[PDB]
Amino acid sequence: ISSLWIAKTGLDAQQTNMDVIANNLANVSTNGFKRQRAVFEDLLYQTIRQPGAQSSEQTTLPSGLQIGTGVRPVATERLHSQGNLSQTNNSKDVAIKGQGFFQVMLPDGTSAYTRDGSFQVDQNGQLVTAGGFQVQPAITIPANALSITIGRDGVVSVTQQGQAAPVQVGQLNLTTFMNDTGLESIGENLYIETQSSGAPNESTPGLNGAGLLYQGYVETSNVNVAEELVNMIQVQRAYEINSKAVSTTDQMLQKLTQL
Amino acid sequence: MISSLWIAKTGLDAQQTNMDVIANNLANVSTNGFKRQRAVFEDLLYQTIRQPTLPSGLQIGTGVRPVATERLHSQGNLSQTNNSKDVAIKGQGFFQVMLPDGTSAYTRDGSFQVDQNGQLVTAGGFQVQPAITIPANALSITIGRDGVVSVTQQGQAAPVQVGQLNLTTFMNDTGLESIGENLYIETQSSGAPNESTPGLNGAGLLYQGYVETSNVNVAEELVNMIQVQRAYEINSKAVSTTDQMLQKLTQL
Amino acid sequence: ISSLWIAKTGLDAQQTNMDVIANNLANVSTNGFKRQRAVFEDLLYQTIRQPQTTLPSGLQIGTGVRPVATERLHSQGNLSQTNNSKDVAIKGQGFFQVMLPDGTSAYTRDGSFQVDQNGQLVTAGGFQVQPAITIPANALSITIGRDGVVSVTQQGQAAPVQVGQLNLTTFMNDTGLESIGENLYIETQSSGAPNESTPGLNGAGLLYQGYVETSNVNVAEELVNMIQVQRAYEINSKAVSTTDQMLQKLTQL
Amino acid sequence: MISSLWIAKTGLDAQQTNMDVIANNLANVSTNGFKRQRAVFEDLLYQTIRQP
Amino acid sequence: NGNIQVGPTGQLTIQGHPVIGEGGPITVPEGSEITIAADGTISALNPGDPPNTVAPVGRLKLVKAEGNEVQRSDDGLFRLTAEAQAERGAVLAADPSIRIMSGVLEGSNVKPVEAMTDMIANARRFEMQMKVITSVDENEGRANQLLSM
Amino acid sequence: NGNIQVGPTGQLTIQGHPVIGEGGPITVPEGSEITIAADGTISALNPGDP
Repeated sequence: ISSLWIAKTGLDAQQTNMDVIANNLANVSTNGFKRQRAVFEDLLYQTIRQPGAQSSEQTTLPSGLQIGTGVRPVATERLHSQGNLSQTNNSKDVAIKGQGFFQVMLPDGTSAYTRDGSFQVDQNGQLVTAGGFQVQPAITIPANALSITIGRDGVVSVTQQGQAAPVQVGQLNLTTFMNDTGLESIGENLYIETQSSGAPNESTPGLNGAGLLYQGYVETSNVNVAEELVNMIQVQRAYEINSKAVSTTDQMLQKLTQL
Repeated sequence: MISSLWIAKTGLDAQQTNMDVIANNLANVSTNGFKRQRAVFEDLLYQTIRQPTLPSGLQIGTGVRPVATERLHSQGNLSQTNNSKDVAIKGQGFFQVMLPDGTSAYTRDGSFQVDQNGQLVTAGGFQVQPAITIPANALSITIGRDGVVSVTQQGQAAPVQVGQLNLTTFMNDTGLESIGENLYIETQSSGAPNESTPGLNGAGLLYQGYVETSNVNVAEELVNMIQVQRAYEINSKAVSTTDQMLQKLTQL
Repeated sequence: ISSLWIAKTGLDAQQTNMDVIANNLANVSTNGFKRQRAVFEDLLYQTIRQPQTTLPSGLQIGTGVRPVATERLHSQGNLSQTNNSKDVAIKGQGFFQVMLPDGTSAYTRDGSFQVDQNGQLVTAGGFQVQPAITIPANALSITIGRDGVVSVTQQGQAAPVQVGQLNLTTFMNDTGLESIGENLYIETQSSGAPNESTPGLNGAGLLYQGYVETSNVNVAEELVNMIQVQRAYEINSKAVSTTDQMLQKLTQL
Repeated sequence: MISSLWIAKTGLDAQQTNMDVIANNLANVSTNGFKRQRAVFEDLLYQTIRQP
Repeated sequence: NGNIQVGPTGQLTIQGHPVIGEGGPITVPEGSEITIAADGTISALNPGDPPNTVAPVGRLKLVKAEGNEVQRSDDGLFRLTAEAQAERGAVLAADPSIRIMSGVLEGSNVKPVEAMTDMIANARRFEMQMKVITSVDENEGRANQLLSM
Repeated sequence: NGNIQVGPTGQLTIQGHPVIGEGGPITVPEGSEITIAADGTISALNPGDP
C-alpha cells in the first residue's frame, strides 16, 4: 500500500538527517572541519484525474486529485565558511585565511587537498601531514634547524648556526577551486576534485584570491551547537509524527482485514 | 514543522553573535589604536493572516537577525610610551601603509620601527606610503605638529628634514573594511581617501612619543554579558517548552 | 466530529498565541521594538432548540475560537547610552520617515544612523532618511538638539552651520499601522493620514542624541503567558483524546 | 566549540604574555646595561557575514 | 525554495534548474562571491580584489501570484491556471513591489495538529464504512436463502 | 470584554462595535491620551498640550 511506502521514505529521510547531525556534532574538535547540511526534495506527483471545467457563474473548488510520492535526500552541502583560530605555539602548524587548499600526495599516485594545518617532519626531512602523506610541493627542512619560520606568504626559511642571513628552502603554494562546495570528501580530512568543481589552480598565498598563512595557529571546526540541538529536537519530533502515520495505517488495515 | 522552534533558534543565534562581539571587544583591551564594536539587530519578515476600517490586522512575527555591526570611531586615551618613534593622532585621520602585494591599507595605530635599509616601517614589516627615509648615524628623530620629520646629526646645528607624513581622511569612517593587524581598506561605503597635511581640512595633529589606546568600556561590557546570558537562558527555556508541548501532542 | 473540529480550532489558537509569545521573546534586544499581544474571540453560536420554577431548557452549541487581532503596546521604552554621535532616541510619540527602494514611504522608530559615501544620512540597511540630511566632509562634530535642527561644526568656525531639520511624523491611531519586516511600518487604512511636524510641536516628541530606545518586553509576563499556553494546550489535547475514545468505542460496537 | 570561548582563550593568552614580559622586566632591574621591553598586540582575522 | 547553488562555470541553479532573471538564465563570473540585495539585485566580487570592486552583474525576476490561481505540476513547480494565464499573459511581469532578504531559508508549512486530526478522522470513518460493509454482506447472504424452495 | 480600541476618526469600537454611553454612543479627539475614571468619566488630554 502506498501509505506505508511514503512513511518509510519519510522515516528514512529523518534518519539520514539525524545521521548528518550526529556526524556534525561528533567531530566538533577536528581541525579545519566544515559543517554539513542535508537538503531534501519531494518526489514526483501522480495525477489520478486532471481538473475539468470551472469558473462558470460558480465558486466551486477545483476537482483535481494529485497524490504525492515521498521525500528523498537530494544533496548534502558543506559550509566553506571561515572558522576560528586557536593558538598552539607549535612552529610547524599553519592556519589558512580566506580560500585555498594544501595539496597532499596520496600513496596510490593521485593527489588530494586539505585544510587541516598540522605538519610534522618525517625521517628524511620532508614535510608531511599527520599520517605520513607527503605535501605535494615537498618542502624539505635541513638538519640542525635552529628554527623554521613561515611568513604570511608561502616562503619558508630556516636559520643556520653561524650565518646571520636565513637560507630560504621553499614556497608553500596552495590550490583554489571555482566551486569549493562540489569537492568530494573522503577520510583523513581529504577533498578530491569532481566534475562539479572546476580544475584546481595553484597560487602563492595572497594572490589569485588565495588566502594567507599564519604560523603557529590551527583553524577549528565551524560547527554550531545551537543549531545542532534544535535540529535534533525537530528531527526527533518529526520522526515521532511520521511513525504515528504508520501506526494509524496499520490500525486501519487491521480493522479491514478483520472483515 | 513547529512554529516556535525556528524563532527561538534565531533568538539563540542573535544572542550568540552578541556574546561573540562582546568577547572580541574584551579580548583586545591592551591593543593600541582599536575601536569598539556594536552589533545591531532587526526583526524578520511577518506573515499576515487574511480575514473575512478594522482596528488592526492579524500579523505573526518570525524572529530576529543580526543586520550590521559598526565601530565607534571616537578618540581614545593616550599613554606615554617614552619612545621617540611612536606617533599618536589627535583628532581624525589615518596613516597609509602599503601591503607587500602592492595595494594600500590605512591604519591608526602608530608604533613605528626602522628596518635595516633605513626606511620607516610599521610593526609587521609594512612600510609607510610617503617613503620616509631615516639615514644612518642619527642622534634623534623629531616629528612636529605637521608632517615634517627631522633628524639631528652630530656636528650640525640645523636639523635636516627627511620627509613628510601626510595622513589620509575618509568621508565615511565606519565603512572601512577591517582586516587583521589593525588595518583597514577602502570600500564603496567609505568615500575615496584624500591626503592631507596635519592640521588642515579637518585632519588631526600628531604627538610624538605616545600611542593611542582602545576605547572599550568594560563597565558596559560586563552588564552586556549579564544581559546576553539571561536572554540565552530565556530562549533555551522557550525551546524546552516548545519541545514539551510538541512531544505531548505527538504522543497522542 | 464536532468536538474534533472545536478542539482543532483551540489548538490552532494556542499555537498562534505561543508563536506571538516566542516572537516577543526573540527580539528582546532590538532597538525601537514594541511588544504584541494577541486577542481571541468566539465564533457563531448554533441554536439547535429554542427555549413552577425550572431551568429554561434551551440548547445553544458553540463553534470555537478564532484570533482576531494582535495589538502592539505602543508604550515608552527605556533609553540606553551607546555613546555614539549619530544616534537619536524618541521621547514621546512620533515616527521617522524613510524611503523604500521602490518609491513608497515607510516609517521607523529606532535611531541608528550611518553616513553613506555621498554624505547623506541613512539608516543601518541603506534606506535613506526622507528629510535627506546631508553632512559635508571635515565634520568635526555633529549636533542634533532637542529640536530637529542638525548643526555641524567645521575647522575654525565661530558658530556651527545648520545643515537641515529632522521633522518626524505622527498618526491619529498608531496601533493600526502595518508592520512589515526590518523595523518598518507602512501607512494603512486603519491608521489615519500621517502629519509631519518639527519635534516638540503638535504633540510630537523630542530628540536625544547618543541614546537608543530599547524594546518594552516584560519577560515575567511572557514567561507566565507561556506556562499558561502550554497548560491550556495540554488541557485541549484531552478533548481530542476523549473524542477519539468515544468514536473508537462507537465503531467497535 | 563557541566563538566567545575561542576568543577569550586568545585574550587570556595575550594578558598572560603581557604579565610575563612585565615580570621579566621587573626581575633583572639590577642588571648592568639592560633595556626594558614592551609588547605590542594586534587583532586576529575577521569573518564577513555580509560584504560591506 | 531560496537555496541557490553555483556551478563550476558561474551558472546559477536551484536543484538543477537554472534560475532566470532579467533577460535569460543569469550567469555570474567564474568564482566570485555573490550577494543578494533587498529587492533582487545580484552583486559579484571577485575574490582577492579590493572591496571597492564589487559590481552588479544581474537582477532576479520575482513575480507575485495570489495563490488561488496557481496549480502544482508533476515535477513540483507551480504554474498559472488556464484562466489566470489568459488574463495576465503567458509570462508574468517582474513587479517591483516584492522585497526579499538574504541569509535566511524558508521551510515547509505543514500543521501537525491538522495532520493528526485528519488521520484520526480517516481511521474512524474507515472503521464505520467497514462495519457497514459487514452488515450489508450479512443481510444479503441471509436474504439469498429466500430464493430456495 | 474590556478591550477598547480607537479608530482613525476617534470612535471607541470594541471588536468593530461602537460603545454606547449616555447622550450619543462615543466621540473622542484624534489622538488624546484617554484616561477612564473609576465610575465612567472619560478624561481626554491632547498630546503635547499642557
